[PDB]
Amino acid sequence: REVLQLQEEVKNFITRENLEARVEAALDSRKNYNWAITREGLVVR
Amino acid sequence: VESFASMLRHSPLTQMGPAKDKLVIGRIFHIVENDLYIDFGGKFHCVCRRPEVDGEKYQKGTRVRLRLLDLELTSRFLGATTDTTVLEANAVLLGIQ
Amino acid sequence: KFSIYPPIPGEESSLRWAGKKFEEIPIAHIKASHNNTQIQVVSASNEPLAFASCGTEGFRNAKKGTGIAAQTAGIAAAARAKQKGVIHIRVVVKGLGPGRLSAMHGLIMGGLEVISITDNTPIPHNGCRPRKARKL
Amino acid sequence: AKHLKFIARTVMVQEGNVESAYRTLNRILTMDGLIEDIKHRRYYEKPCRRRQRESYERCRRIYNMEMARKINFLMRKNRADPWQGC
Amino acid sequence: NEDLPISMENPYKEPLKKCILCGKHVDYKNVQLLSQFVSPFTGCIYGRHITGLCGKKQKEITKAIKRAQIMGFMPVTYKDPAYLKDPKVCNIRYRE
Amino acid sequence: KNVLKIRRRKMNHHKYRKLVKKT
Amino acid sequence: DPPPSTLLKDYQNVPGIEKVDDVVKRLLSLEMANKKEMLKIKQEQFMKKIVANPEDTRSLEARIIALSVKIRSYEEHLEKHRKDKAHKRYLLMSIDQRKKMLKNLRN
Amino acid sequence: ATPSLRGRLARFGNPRKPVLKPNKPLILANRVGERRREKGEATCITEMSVMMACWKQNEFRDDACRKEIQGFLDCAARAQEARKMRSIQETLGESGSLLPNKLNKLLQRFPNKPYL
Amino acid sequence: PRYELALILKAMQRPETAATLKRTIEALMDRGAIVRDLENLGERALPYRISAHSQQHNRGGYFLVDFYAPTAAVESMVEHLSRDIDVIRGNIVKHPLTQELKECEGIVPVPLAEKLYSTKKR
RNA sequence: AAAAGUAGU
RNA sequence: AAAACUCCAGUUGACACAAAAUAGACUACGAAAGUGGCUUUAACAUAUCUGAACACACAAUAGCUAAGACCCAAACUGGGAUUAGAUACCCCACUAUGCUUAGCCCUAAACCUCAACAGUUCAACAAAACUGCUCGCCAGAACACUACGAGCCACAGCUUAAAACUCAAA
Ligand SMILES: [Mg+2]
Ligand SMILES: [Mg+2]
Ligand SMILES: [Mg+2]
Ligand SMILES: [Mg+2]
Ligand SMILES: [Mg+2]
Ligand SMILES: [Mg+2]
Ligand SMILES: [Mg+2]
Ligand SMILES: [Mg+2]
Ligand SMILES: [Mg+2]
Ligand SMILES: [Mg+2]
Ligand SMILES: [Zn+2]
Repeated sequence: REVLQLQEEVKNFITRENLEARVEAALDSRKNYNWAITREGLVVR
Repeated sequence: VESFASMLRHSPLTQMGPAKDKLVIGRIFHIVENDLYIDFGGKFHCVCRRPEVDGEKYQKGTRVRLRLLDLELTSRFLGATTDTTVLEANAVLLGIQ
Repeated sequence: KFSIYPPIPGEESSLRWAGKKFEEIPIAHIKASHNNTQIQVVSASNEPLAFASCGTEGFRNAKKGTGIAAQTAGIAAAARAKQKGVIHIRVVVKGLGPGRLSAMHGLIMGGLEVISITDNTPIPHNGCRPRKARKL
Repeated sequence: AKHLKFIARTVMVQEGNVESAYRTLNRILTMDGLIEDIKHRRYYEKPCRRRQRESYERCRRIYNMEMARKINFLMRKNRADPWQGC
Repeated sequence: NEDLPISMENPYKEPLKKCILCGKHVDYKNVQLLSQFVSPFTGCIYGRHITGLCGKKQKEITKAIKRAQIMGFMPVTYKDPAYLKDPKVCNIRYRE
Repeated sequence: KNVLKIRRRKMNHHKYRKLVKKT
Repeated sequence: DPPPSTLLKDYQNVPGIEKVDDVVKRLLSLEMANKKEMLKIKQEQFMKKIVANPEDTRSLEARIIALSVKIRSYEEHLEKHRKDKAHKRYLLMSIDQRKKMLKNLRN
Repeated sequence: ATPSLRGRLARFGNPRKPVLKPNKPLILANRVGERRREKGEATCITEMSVMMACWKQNEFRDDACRKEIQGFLDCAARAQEARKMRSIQETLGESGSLLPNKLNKLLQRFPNKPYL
Repeated sequence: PRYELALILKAMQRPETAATLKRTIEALMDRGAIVRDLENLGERALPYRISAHSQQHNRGGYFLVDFYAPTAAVESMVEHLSRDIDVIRGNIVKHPLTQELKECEGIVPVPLAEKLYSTKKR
């Protein structure tokens, strides 16, 4: 199950071909790993 | 003659269980000027304050509502080989009857 | 109302002091030793306005290390800066010692209003190593 | 040195009440222990004598937090004589 | 016969206190979580008695706070003044 | 305790190093 | 000194990975692993060719093979790192821990 | 919270270097320590300043700032007054905490006994 | 194994910071690396005035290159990041999502130690 | 801050 | 207080082979010595136990030799107070040295003064008492961490280690 859940992720590995798009794809896009927590164990963004 | 182990099973102290924040009614059995001595049953007494709401309603025998926090009031300290009971209970008063 | 954390140089705020922002009110630098107190009053674009130390105002030995020796280092630290108009002061205090509060009483008894107080006491995160310890 | 300049160790004086704005500024350094740590780095405290000091500080903290448990556990039993005659 | 108490495995004990970050995952990029455990005046890490973390998760906080200072993700000498109104989970006395 | 069995052996070794220096 | 193009010990009983992508058989490979995963197949390569009861790893004859693999892990460590006196203990204790499991094998 | 003390002191069973090296045995005594106080305060320093701040400007003549130098006496009157009463209000009753001597008489009522 | 490349660049104008966002990735598959993903964390303000090769910086764009690579490629990338003129500080951390968590069941209240001293008269 | 000595059971 | 420093001090920038606040109220790792800035790589012997004054491997700080680095600290030394004197405490400056490389020297209150492995619940002080088994070591004090032999890259060294004379105690 690692391998069949690895096969579909190989389709999104950055190749030498499919490269110049996904330099521009995420330089347009964004991700933030930023979140706090409260005095209860509940995460607010 | 009823067996001890049976009458312990049918005994309202046993039926209560973990006594945290549990509604208990108790008799007052000694009044001092500010401090109320409520005998709810149990092993010990407990001491409360005389509130400013209905402060004359607390006489000897006045059935009073108690949250009954934690019949212990024992704690082991840093040198001790037993632990220091105070022979009290820290039950907090609520009301009357 | 009245948050304590200073209005950030991340814009923007709602506090003007004599019609000026936070970041252009002049800064006064108590450098407190254990036997001295030099005070320099600096523009927020870093121009010096007044200098009064503790040893400047008379004293020259271990009477420099007292509180009132820094209070007259602060009373003189206003009127040398009050030739330019320094009515609002940010305070940066560096180092411990006696004349830390007692010099900070000189700036206000010289009539300069203090809006902020900062302890830029230089603590290394284990940088150099200091002298060998006393044996008193 | 290379941070932003007036954020850290900054306390703002409310309407001219400097004598508390130095108290609360003393407190925040003293709760975090910078004032306790400034007055030790005046003289190089020997690496032997850190372990002799910071195992007096910890071991004083055990006893101190145990009295100020036991006192709080017995400050309820100081009201009056309930009996006074026997 | 049937009457005497049995030996069972101790009920009425609620399962043990899950700290604040019990199943979560600290990052070095997650500055707004990490900046919550440093002081808004000195930038110093609050201890286990303040933060109320278990000793496992307190050490992942400190191994990621000190990971993030040298990488240019969070500052050393203060809290991020942008990230100042987060839920104050660290219990501290000053100005009551 | 007493360091008196250390001080007696302390001085022996100081006298030995002062003797071995001199000659 | 195995080929770095091979698979790990753990990924041999997947019967589809001899026909996968070149990334996947490089992602599942000895070149993309922590170098202890060379040392996993060494105990498995050698437990074939030497003992008639492989995948055992609890006997007298099995324990010598695992140690004489990890002795070489220190010898190749100590090719570099000559002042690293921690592994020079581990080498020179594992030499002589083999020498008693060898002696316990003659007897 | 009281910090943990299982593996800390070097004992017979603990297979380890000690963490703590206490000189007195770590047993609560049935007596709390008395009250420390009153270092070299030396008040009315800052109001002596302005008083001596008239005096070098002027010839020395006192009624140039008569109004002010009574104020330097006024806190000096008050600083004498406060230290008189403060030494009594720590004796009639200190609220908040107890006194140690109204604490010691309670700690003997529940003495920490380590001798079984 | 699998690494994140916490990489801060210098604030340089999307035609000309995607120029150099390639040349890190080319220096991954020239060291044999298989680049998984790229992300942008944004062009935030630097936590302190980083001065690196050789001039002073206050703005900085934050990226992340998640990749696999062999053992030898990691100490050879930090060379390539060092002589770079357009990066600020790139440090190759292992991906924290290789190590799976322990089930932290919760804290337990530890007692005071017992039998710490003898039961002597004293 | 500065104090050194007091003959033998 | 002197002496020194005015080629000085205070801001604000540029700045490190030095040292690693808080976290550290944690109880971790390693045989010990030791080890708490960050990243990564390599990496933490042995499913019985014991086992070296008969070997192999290591061993804080100090110290040696060769070559660097040099912010700060600092034996030695110099200056200045102090004192009856002050070869010391206090002040200031500076060197060996601390650090890096490469080899030695092989010692500590190297002590948690409590050997390893397995197992149970009273001299006095201290850190409660005691079994089984093994190895090491001890048997009055001082002479003696000494003398002589021997070993050692050590040469004013280390390891091992007595006797005579004395005492009726230590
Ligand atoms: Mg002692
Ligand atoms: Mg053995
Ligand atoms: Mg050595
Ligand atoms: Mg030098
Ligand atoms: Mg120097
Ligand atoms: Mg170093
Ligand atoms: Mg030791
Ligand atoms: Mg010994
Ligand atoms: Mg042994
Ligand atoms: Mg030896
Ligand atoms: Zn937890």
